[PDB]
Formats: sequence, C-alpha cells, structure tokens
Amino acid sequence: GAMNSSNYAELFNNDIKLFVDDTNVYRVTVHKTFEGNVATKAINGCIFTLNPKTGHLFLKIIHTSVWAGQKRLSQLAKWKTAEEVSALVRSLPKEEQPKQIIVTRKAMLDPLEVHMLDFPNIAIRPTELRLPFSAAMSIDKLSDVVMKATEPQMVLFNIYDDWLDRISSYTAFSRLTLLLRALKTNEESAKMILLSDPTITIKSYHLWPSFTDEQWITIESQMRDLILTEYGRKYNV
Amino acid sequence: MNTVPFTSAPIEVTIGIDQYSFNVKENQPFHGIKDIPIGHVHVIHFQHADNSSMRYGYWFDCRMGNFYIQYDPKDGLYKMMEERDGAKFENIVHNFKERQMMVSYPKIDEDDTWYNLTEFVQMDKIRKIVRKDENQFSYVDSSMTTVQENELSDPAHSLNYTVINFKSREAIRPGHEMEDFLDKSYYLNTVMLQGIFKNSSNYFGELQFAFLNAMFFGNYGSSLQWHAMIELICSSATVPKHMLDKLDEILYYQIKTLPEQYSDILLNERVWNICLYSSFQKNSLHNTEKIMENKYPELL
Repeated sequence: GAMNSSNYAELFNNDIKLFVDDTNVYRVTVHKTFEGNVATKAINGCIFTLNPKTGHLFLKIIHTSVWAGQKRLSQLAKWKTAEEVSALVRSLPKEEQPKQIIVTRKAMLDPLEVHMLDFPNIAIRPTELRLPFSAAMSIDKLSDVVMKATEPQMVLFNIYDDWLDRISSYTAFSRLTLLLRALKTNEESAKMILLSDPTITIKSYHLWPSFTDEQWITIESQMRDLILTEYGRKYNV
Repeated sequence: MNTVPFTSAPIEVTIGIDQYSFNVKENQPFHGIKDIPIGHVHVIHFQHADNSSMRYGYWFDCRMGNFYIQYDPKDGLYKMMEERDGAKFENIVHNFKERQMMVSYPKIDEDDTWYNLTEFVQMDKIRKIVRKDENQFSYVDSSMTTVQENELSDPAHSLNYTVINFKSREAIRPGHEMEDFLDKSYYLNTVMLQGIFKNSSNYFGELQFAFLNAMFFGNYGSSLQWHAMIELICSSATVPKHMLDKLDEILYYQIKTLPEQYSDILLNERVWNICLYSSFQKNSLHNTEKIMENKYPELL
C-alpha cells in the first residue's frame, strides 16, 4: 500500500524502486489573445523518475510536439507519463527493473497500473509524503536541458552528485528534499544561498555546488531557516 | 400451468417462488405450488425461521422435467429432486390439488414483472454458471463465491460468471491503454459481445441472472457481477442503439422490483452515479434514471 512516515526507511533498502513525479510533464503559460480571450502555450516538460537509493535520475523530456492536435492535455499527460515509465522499465535489463514504482500523485496510479499490466510483479504505490519534486525545474542544468530540447529526449543524471561517496542514501535523500523544499518555497533565496560564495563552484558533471562536509551543514541550516521564515510569512505565525 | 409438489414441510420456513413469498409453519400441511407459468425460468427459495443465515434456492424450468421439494433431515434443507416416473408424479400432484394443499403462483394478469426480470435468462445457460450436470435444476445460496472472487475456495460450489476486470490484459489492447481504459467499447463489443457471449441476449441473460441471485439470496459476488456488466456498457462510447434501449428497460424492472429497504447493501453508489451522471451513456437510461431518482434519491 501507501508510502508514509512509518515505512520511510524502505526507500533505502536493496529492492530497486523508482519515484515518478508527473508535475512538470504538461507545462503551459496562460496568455491573452488579440480578441481578449485566454489561451495556453505549452512549453517543454519532463517526467522526474528517481531511484532514491542510487540517485539515478531518468529525466524524460516531454517536447511540446507530443501535445499537437491532442485534447484533454492534463488527462493525456498522466497516460503519456505512464507510457514513458513503462517504455523505460521495458528498456532496462530484468535485474535493473524496479520491484516498486511510487507515484507522487494518486492520479498516476490507474494510468501506470494499466501501462504496466505486462509487469504484475511491479507494485505501483501512492505516498502520503508531500515530496517537493515539482521544484526539479528550479535546478538550472535540468531546466536548461528541458527548455533547449527540440525533440523527445531521455537525459540521465545523478541527482546526488558524488554525495554517496561520503553519506548514506537516507542522508542524501534528506539533503535533496530539503534543497527542493527550499527551492519550492523561495527559489530566489534558495538559489542565493547556494551561489552566495563564488569560490564554491558546480562541477561540469554535477548539479549542485562542491561543498565540504562543514559547508553542507551551514547550507542545510540556511535552507531550514528559509523554510521556517517563509512559513511564518505564509501563515503569519 | 406446472406444479412443484412438496413431500412435506417439517421445518418452519419462508418459501419464495420468483418475486412471491409465503410463511409455512413447522409441520403445516403444505404440499407445494401450482399454476406456475410455463415459458419462463423460475426460482424457488428458502429461508429457515430458526436460522435466517443461508438463503438458498433452485433455478428450474418446468419444460425440462417434473420437479418436487423434499426436506432432508440429514443435510437440513429443502432439496429439489426430479421424479422420472411421469404417472407417479401426475398422480401425486392430482391428489394434493384435489385436497387443495397447494398455494397458487399468484400471477396478476396485467403483471409482466417476472417476464421483464427473466427476459434473456436461459435455463441451459444457468447450468454453465452453476455446474452440477447430474441435475436439470441449479442450486444457489447466500455464501456461494464467484470464480473471480476465488482468483483474488471450492471450485465445485462456484458461480462461474464471466470474469470482467477493467485492469486486465483482456480489457486493454497493447498500444491502446488510455483509449481502452477510458472507452471500454473494444472490451464490450469485440471481447465480450462478439467473443464470449456471441450476442447481446446472452450478455443480458447473465446480467439478469446475477441481479436475481443478488436480490433473492443476497449473494455478494452476484451483486458485483451485476454492477460490472452494467458499468462495462455505461463506460463504452459505442453500444448498439437496441442494447441501450433494452438495458434501460432491464434496469428499470430491477430497480422497480428491489425491496426498498435493501438499496443500502444491493446498490453500489459509485457505479450508479457514474452510469447515470458521468458515463458515455449518462443520457441513454431515461426510465432507469427517473425510477432511481424518485425511489433512491439518497444513493445519488
């Protein structure tokens, strides 16, 4: 059944699993037409498929061409997501295929279950957790590759850079969720905190700056402060 | 008109014949039911006064032989049996009739209720859902599970309804996942109608049989089958016009006949609301929508 606070450690055991987030699959800007009616223009999207244990990110770029002449796009987006995740599982060798797929949004369960009928041994699971994977398009290098795509494209990343050389998955995932939670609450402040010191750079093959263990503690603290500050603004508490 | 004689009534029991029912007292001189219309299936059903647990009954067609009921004090139930000796049977019946120890199947002449509930139900098809080929009649009770319920425990005592599963390879063509799940027309028309049932009549017969088993025995698996078969039609964008018009009539009589006090357990909120208000066919069940709205507005 559902992934929650109680069965959280399961994410870091040795059963291959993937999180699927469909939030950024169908993306529009709403604008006024000449006649003063409202219209949407789709921009490139992505499926966010993450192995929380290894940090392997399967970023499937959703080119605006997939929507051309299609109706009910918010509905189609869930089925196109399920179709791409299914095709990704099929493309992996057997011993690399997930035993579980956790969808961050319940509306993905039926589309994914129907596309995965060929895989009755892969459990499709919701989660009670409010994960901030929507903020994935606040990571500059992920946003850059999505907006520049001219066709459907799969791009492979490690969303933990080289962190697993020094910390456990559990800790890496907590760091990733704190970074994404901050970027989601206040992108400007979050990004300012990450690049405030020009001496700490992002390696060409990385997403995040090369912080020493002590600089991560300080960054992690600044991110928690940002989240509480913003919380005491939203709610005036 | 045909007769189902009773050897005796040794235990107090509510006896049902189709939509009619009669209380019989322990050792009341009851010798059965006469004037049963030829041309339809019938069901004769029982609920012991001493244990309302286990409604149970026999589907039969009087054209297929001479049937009587006899209490078995070993198995503790009223059993249907076939009398192969035609002249012994006619002789037994003629005695009980002369002594007027038989209730009359109490059909009002204006009343097409039983025809309307059993229009497509065929005794030879019942015998394939309820397998016991040494008898021409079919035993059903409250607790019998469906083949599908057993998949998710004794196969001899199963209801072999046609398995319907919206999230099965059978229901969904590879490469038409979204289309086949959101519009089940493929599954209804090619798999179920052309493939398994051969025609709309056989499909309606099983639907009507599932309903009656749900209503007369409170059989939960039959209720699930009745809802599934309704939902597959209502969730199909493409259904022949004749099937839609017939479905509206079928369902009208089922909702009309349901005990008012059983709507809570026999009717599935999600299926009905979806079928009447959301589905492709939301506008094609005028009679059914009018009677449901006027008779069970709470459920909606």
